[PDB]
Order: sequence, then C-alpha cells, then structure tokens
Amino acid sequence: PTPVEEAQQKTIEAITKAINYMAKRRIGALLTIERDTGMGDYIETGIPLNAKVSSELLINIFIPNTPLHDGAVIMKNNEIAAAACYLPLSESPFISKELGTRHRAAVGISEVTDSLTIIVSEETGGVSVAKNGDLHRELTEEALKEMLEAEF
Amino acid sequence: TPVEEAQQKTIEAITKAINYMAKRRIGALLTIERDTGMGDYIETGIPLNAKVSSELLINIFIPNTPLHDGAVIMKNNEIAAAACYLPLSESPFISKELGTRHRAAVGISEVTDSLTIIVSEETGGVSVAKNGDLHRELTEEALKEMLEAE
Ligand SMILES: Nc1nsc2ncccc12
Ligand SMILES: [Mg+2]
Repeated sequence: PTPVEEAQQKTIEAITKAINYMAKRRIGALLTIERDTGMGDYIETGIPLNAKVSSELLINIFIPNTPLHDGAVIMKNNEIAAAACYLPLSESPFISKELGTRHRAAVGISEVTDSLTIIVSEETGGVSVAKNGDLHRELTEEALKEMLEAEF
Repeated sequence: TPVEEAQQKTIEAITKAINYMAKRRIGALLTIERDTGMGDYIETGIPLNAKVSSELLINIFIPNTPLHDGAVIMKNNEIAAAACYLPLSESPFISKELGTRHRAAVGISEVTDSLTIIVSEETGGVSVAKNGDLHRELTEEALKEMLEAE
C-alpha cells in the first residue's frame, strides 16, 4: 500500500472506533467527510481545528454539554478541519419524522455536495449515513466500515 | 504585528479555558514549550497539531473522556498533543495536599524552561509551574501576567 492508502486506512479506523463508542453511549454526533465538492463555506462557520484525526479527539468533541458538541464536524482527508459547523437543513420528506436536526442537517449537506455524513442518534444510538440526498439508517458496524472503504 | 496579535489571541484562549475549568473544578494540565524542546514528551500523547481555541482546550479536559488524563503540550502556537506523560517531581517542597497533576507540572518544570498551568480538581485553584517552583492560588490577572511575561 502507498502512504496515502495507509493514511486513509488509519483515518477510517479512527472514525469507526469513535462512531462505535458514541453509538454504545447514545452520544449524538454529526460527522461530514468532504469529498470532491469543497465545503469551505461550511468549515468557516465552525471553530477551526485543522487537527490530526484520532478516535479520541472525535469522541471528546461530541461529549454532551461541551463547547464543541453542537453542530457538525467537517473532515478534510486526514484532518478534522472544524467543529460546531452549520449545515443546511433538508426539507426532504424521506427523513423519518421522529428524527431531529442532526439527521436533517446531514441530509441537507448531502443534497448540495458529494460528501458522506455519519450521524449517531442520541435517542437510540443508531448509526446512519447521508449521501446524495438519501439517508441510510440503522447501520451495522460492518456496513459503516464498508461504506467508508468504498468512499475511499 | 501579526505575530503579536496571534500571541495575544492564544493567551486569551488559554485564560478563557482555564477560567471555565477553575469554576467547575475540572482538573487540567497545560504545558507550553519554550526554548527547551519537548518532543520526547509530546511523542507520548495523542497527536493533534491543532489550532488553539478555548473551546478545544475545554473539550479536551472534560472528565471521564479519552483525552483528559495527561498533559496538553503547546508548541509554536498550536496544541501539539494531549494526554501526554510528564515526569513526576520528587521535590519535598511541594504543598503536601497536592497530588500527581501538580507534581507532574513541577517535574517537567525542573528539566525544561516551559511554563505549565494546573487546575486543581479538588479546589478549582489555578497554579503555574516554572523553574521547579509552583505558584499557587493565582487570580486571573496573575495568570495573564505570567503568560505575557513568558
Ligand atoms: N505523570 C503525569 N503526567 S500528566 C499527569 N496527570 C496526572 C497525574 C500524573 C500525570
Ligand atoms: Mg435497514
């Protein structure tokens, strides 16, 4: 594997470990991974981090009742670019009515970019992904990992 | 100048975070590298290389979280790493009521020119370690004077 490929693999591992921990504890989370459509306008709404990605940092960001926990984390390649970012809310009727603002923000950004967003529900611990305007719910750990590996 | 504005913004981020921690009696340990290189201690932690903000500093030190045990080390105006190991002082001249956070701060200050800021989890008191000494029960103004002097 090239260094770029190894680094990607270390980022996926960090992301999946953090999401798995938060799902178990019902820690709400909203994590958008920038792809080929630039997310600069949404990164500038948040607190800048420009940090190396770790499972530990991702977890600490989303602990309830803390300064960084509300809003989205936006990742650019192997960095956490910013936290507490604003994303636009989708009006799609295919978002389950019981879902709150994190899921609607995730679908929202996914309608205007090619990003992949991961959502952990604070109600149920369920893991979802928003991509291309669609929300995919109740993901197993394996499903999520495969989704991330496919996103490369 | 830009460098001057950056240093002031960093001082202001740190003091805001420390004041929030002190109010809530959240234990914290924040070392600022100076001329003596601290790469061997930075290596023991989780790498961040992150922009400083009061928000990030607070999120790092929340109790019962992955990053809260150990020291934050700052270098070149950025958070280099969190959850870092610092050497425990063996000095017999530290207040006997204090524990390992304060002895770690004094320890690193014995072997480097760094400045360490400590928030006590018992009292919310704020102290600074430098040159082997611990300066206790600092006000906000006192801490800012220390940072500006440094
Ligand atoms: N040896 C240490 N390095 S950081 C820290 N924090 C609390 C107690 C000990 C230590
Ligand atoms: Mg299903």
